[PDB]
Amino acid sequence: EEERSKVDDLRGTPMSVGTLEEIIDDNHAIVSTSVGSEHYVSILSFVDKDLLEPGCSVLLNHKVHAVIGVLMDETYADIGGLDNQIQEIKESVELPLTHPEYYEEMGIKPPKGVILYGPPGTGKTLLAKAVANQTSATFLRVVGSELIQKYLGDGPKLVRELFRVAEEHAPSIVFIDEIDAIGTGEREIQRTMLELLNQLDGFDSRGDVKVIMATNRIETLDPALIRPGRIDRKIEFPLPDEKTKKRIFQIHTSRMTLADDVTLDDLIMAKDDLSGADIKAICTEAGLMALRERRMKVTNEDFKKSKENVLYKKQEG
Amino acid sequence: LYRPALEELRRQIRSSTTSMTSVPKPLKFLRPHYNKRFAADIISVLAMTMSGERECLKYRLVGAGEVAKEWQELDDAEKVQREPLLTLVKEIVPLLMEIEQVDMLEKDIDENAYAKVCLYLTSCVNYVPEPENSALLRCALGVFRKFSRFPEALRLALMLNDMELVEDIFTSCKDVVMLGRHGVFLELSEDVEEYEDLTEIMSNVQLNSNFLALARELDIMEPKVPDDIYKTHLENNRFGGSGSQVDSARMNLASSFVNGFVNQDKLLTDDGNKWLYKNKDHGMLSAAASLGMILLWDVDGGLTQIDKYLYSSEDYIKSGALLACGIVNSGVRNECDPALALLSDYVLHNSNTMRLGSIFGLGLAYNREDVLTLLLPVMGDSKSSMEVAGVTALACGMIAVGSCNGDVTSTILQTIMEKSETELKDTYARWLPLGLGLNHLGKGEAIEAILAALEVVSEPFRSFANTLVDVCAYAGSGNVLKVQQLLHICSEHFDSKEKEEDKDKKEKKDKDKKEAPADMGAHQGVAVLGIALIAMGEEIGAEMALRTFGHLLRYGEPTLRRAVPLALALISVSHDADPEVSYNSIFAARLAAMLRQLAQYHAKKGTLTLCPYHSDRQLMSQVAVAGLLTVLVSFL
Repeated sequence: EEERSKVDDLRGTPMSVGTLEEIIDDNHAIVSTSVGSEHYVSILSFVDKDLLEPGCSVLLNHKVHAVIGVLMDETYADIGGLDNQIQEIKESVELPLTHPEYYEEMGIKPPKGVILYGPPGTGKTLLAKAVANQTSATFLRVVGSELIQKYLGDGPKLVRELFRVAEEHAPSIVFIDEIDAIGTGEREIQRTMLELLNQLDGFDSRGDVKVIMATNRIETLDPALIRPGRIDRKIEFPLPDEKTKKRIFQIHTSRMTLADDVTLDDLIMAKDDLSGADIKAICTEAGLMALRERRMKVTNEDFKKSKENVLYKKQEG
Repeated sequence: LYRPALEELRRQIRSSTTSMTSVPKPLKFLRPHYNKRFAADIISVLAMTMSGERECLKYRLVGAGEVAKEWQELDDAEKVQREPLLTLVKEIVPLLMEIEQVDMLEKDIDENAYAKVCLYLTSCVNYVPEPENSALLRCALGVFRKFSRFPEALRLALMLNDMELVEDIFTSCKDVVMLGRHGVFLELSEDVEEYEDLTEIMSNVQLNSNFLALARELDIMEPKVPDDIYKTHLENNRFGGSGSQVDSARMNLASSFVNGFVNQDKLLTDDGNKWLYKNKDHGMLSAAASLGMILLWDVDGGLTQIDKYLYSSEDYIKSGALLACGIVNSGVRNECDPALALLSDYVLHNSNTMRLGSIFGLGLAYNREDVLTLLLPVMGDSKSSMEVAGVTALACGMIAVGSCNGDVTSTILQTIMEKSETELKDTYARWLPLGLGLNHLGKGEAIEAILAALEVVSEPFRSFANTLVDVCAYAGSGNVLKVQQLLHICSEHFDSKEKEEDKDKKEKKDKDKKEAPADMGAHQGVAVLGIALIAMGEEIGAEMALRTFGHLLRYGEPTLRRAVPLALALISVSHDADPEVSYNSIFAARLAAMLRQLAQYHAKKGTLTLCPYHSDRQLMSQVAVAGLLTVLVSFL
């Protein structure tokens, strides 16, 4: 107890938060800060030195900087209209690490994955395509570079943390949805996306985890992101032409209680066009708003009456 | 004049707004008189909750005919409404349930049987206590005896262990004629009691000679032994490789596990000679018993394959050869005399190791008394060798598993008095309670736990025997007092009754495996982390279990690194060899290597599957137990 509560002098008042650069096999690591102060001291307890993955933020002191510790910081067979494309992504990204009798004899291992896109986007159809991996795999989906741009300009180090947790979580499939890097400071997006491309290509890795890139348009990817970004396979999403809307709305009506009195065409094509997002919203507020009337049946005027909220929402402002 | 109308209106408004006891009184005094909407309103929900609170208040308050007439009127009324699950699950707690079910089970077979027996059997083994489950077994014996779907009545024979049920299902399964399959799970479902009682009443009549033909021996495996050679094909790269990376005089023991539990092909079995000679003494027992473990078929071939090792020049070759004779069969019992007759040596001779293999393999073959009278000078001998009383207590225990409310006779009284005779070699106080608890198995209302709490209460050796009787005395019921008592006594200073008493969790709540994972691993008592590590079990091995093996797999002590591959390979029988490559990354001592390869071969309430590992929980000892490590019978 005394030996555990005696190192409090180092972690006491003279304590700071620095950024370690690398660890040397000579048991003295190198740290840094805003001005880049490099101090090497023999390591102490409470550290792992193996899973630490040097190059992150660590704990420093006002002392000689002896390291006292560290501080860390709807299935594939439900939707219709794209069964060939969903068995294409199923058969394509469910090939590695699953069904190995036809994966190791070929000996190809293209560690790149497919790149999805869709004019509707919204993550509903793309997530419905990427849901094939949720069957038998660890849930891991890095949805876009939103956390890259909403945080301080730390660079691709967060991509290195997601890549090290994806390396410690090899039986997974890294899925990326709503890529808004260049479609939406600004000069750092090109270097963190070029380092995302370099580290994504497998600069110091092999066929461990698959990467599926999904966005709103295939033309948003720069020409640099083509040859080292797409080497496995590309897809093509056609317009829903009320058939993907018919199947998605059929799934939405497979659980709720409603007759054929509700007109389909004007509601799946109410404002301009929409597959599942706001019709899923009016199905949610249709079950809740229909539940307000203490009736499970969907009234012909309450469904369109709740639809007036979404129709008026995106048109007023 | 028409006061039932005013009582009906009074119970209508009092039942309409709120009341807890005043609702059914106008109905029990009203004498109800005088499929519709109103009938469903005042009968279905108002008489469902009405009769529910009347049966609850009159069932918990007093313990008349009014509640019987109202409860049978609800029985017929809900037989017209035809909602079995909700109405039945509400009228469970008010035999009344027997006459109710046989009063309802006329036309609906799959609804009341599948639904009522599914959710009421699951909730009956989870929450309902035993004395009502006995009514489930008797009334289910009735409605399932008069109806079809025999195998669920065979499950009623697994829970009842009655010979009239298997006799009636043999004359009823014989009157209505697969054969070999129902013999397979017939013998798998029956325990030690009703297969010898079955072989004695069927030794009496059997009416076709096919019950003594089928349900004696070799016919649970005669449908599976040839098919497994035909429908499956194993490669030689495991014999050459797994038989090639062996060295250091312990991976050769792992190669005795290769030969013993490698199975189609018999190449490594006859790969020259001197393999058994190069091995150690306990590896000569394991290697001598390997040919017995690979020959659970072809008795005539087993005799001509083990006869070469019989009466050989070495003691462990013939003793392990008698162990092989005990493993090859379980209904032949013809190899008894050549080993049973020579047992009388009593000090150090060959009959002590031939007593290990012959009493152990004979216990696997067997509840005959004569063998126990022959084992009386064995338990009274008390040799310095532990495995003598080890396989003796485990042998007579496996003979006595599933007895009628147990027994406190001079067998366990004799091994308790002779257990407390000398207070040396505590391993006796660690394996004798195993056989004791095996004799305690099969009880339904026995007071043997309190009797042991009266006589056995002593220093923590026989008190550890007492908590072992507490382990085997809690096979499972609705007794959550043992769960709060488990959490209360879980913090005991004694670091072994935590291991066994807390290790009982994988057996008590074995069926409802959703509650087995808990916060036991978050403590600092790494022994409790081993308790959860064993508490994973042998199930399908979902992602949560392997998630627990991801943290339990990485440890420095050889007891946890040695204890992880056993459950890691028993619970899982690009995802099979990958954790083994993880073991290759962790290691590259010898214990975790022999246990990680032995886990490679491991990967590739029946007492036969609950006894060998619960007795195997004492591996943290010398290599003497390693001669018994490979001959476990829990492996199908």
